[PDB]
Amino acid sequence: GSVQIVYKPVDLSKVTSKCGSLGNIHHKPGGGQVEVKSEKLDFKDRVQSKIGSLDNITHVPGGGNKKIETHKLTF
Amino acid sequence: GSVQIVYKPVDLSKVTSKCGSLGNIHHKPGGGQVEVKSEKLDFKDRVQSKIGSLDNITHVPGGGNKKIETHKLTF
Amino acid sequence: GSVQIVYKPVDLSKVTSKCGSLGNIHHKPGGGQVEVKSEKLDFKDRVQSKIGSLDNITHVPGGGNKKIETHKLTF
Amino acid sequence: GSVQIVYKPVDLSKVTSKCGSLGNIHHKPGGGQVEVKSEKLDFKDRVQSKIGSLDNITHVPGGGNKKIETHKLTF
Amino acid sequence: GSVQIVYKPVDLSKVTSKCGSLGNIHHKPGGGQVEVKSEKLDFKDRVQSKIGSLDNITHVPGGGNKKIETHKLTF
Amino acid sequence: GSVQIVYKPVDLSKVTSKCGSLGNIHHKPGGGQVEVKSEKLDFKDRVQSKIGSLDNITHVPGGGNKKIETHKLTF
Repeated sequence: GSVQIVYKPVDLSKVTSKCGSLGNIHHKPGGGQVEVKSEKLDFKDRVQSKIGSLDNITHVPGGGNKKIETHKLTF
Repeated sequence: GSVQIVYKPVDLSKVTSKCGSLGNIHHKPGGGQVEVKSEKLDFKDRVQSKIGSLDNITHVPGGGNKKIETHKLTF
Repeated sequence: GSVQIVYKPVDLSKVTSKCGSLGNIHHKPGGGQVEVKSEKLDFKDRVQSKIGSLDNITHVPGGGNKKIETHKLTF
Repeated sequence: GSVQIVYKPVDLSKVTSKCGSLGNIHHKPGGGQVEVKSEKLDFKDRVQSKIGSLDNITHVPGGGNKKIETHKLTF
Repeated sequence: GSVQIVYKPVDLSKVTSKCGSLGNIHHKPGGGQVEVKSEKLDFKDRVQSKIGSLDNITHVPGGGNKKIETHKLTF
Repeated sequence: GSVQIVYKPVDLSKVTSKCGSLGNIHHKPGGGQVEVKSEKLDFKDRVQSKIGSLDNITHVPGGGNKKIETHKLTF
């Protein structure tokens, strides 16, 4: 007689990452008065300083997608 | 006789990551007054300093997706 | 006799990354008054200073997409 | 009258860390026979593998020293 | 009359770190026969492999020394 | 009257780091026979591989020294 094989796998899937700041509404963001007075100060090592900022920061080392498939037909 | 194999797996899946700040409403965010007076301070060491900031921060080392499939037909 | 093999795998899948700041609304962002007075200060190591900023920042070392497929037929 | 202050603190201290592998004797370390046969293994995930090694490993995130002194004479 | 001050503090101290592999003796380190037969194996993620090594490894993120002093005379 | 101040602080201290591989003896290090037979292997991501090594390795992100002093005489 005979052998018939019909290998028709289908992928319609979605793999999605949405990482960070998305679709947010910032409406009339204002600010208070900020005042800094400094004297005789001394520093021996690294300084980071942030004064009176209005900001939005987003950092994304992640959010990566990996997709693997194998399709083997062996007679 | 005969052999007939029909092989039709269908993938309709969604794999989704939504990581960070999504769809928030920030309405009229303001600030009260911030005042800082400093003298004779001495620092022997690292300094990070934040004064009177209004901010949003999002950090995402995660939120990754991994999808794996195998489709083996051996006769 | 006979053998008939039909091999017709279909991939219509989507692999997508959306990393950073997307589709946000910033409406009438303002600022309060910021004033900084400094004297007799001293430097022994790196200083980063940020004063009175209005900004958005996005940094994305991630968000990469990797897709692998194998399609083996062996009689 | 008169005031005489003599201020002579003497520090002879030792602060010592000895961290890891120190002063060991390894004499004629050999090995028995190691043989590994593998087939059809499949890995979906990270692999670390170690076969038939003879080794010494030392890892030291610690072993640090901190010494602080203050010598105040206020009249 | 008079005031006499003689501020003569002395530091002869030792602050020492000895981190890692120190003063060890390895005498005639040999090895056994190592044999690896691998076939049809498959890997989908990062692989680290070490076969038949004779080695000594030392890793030291630590072993640091920090020394601080202050010497204040105030009349 | 009179005031006499003598201010003669002495530091002869030692701050020392000895980090890594120091003063070890390796006498007649040899090796056994190492044999690897590999066939039909498949890898989809980064591979680090070390086979049959005789070596010594040292890595030192640490071992730093930090020394601070302050010497204040205020009348």
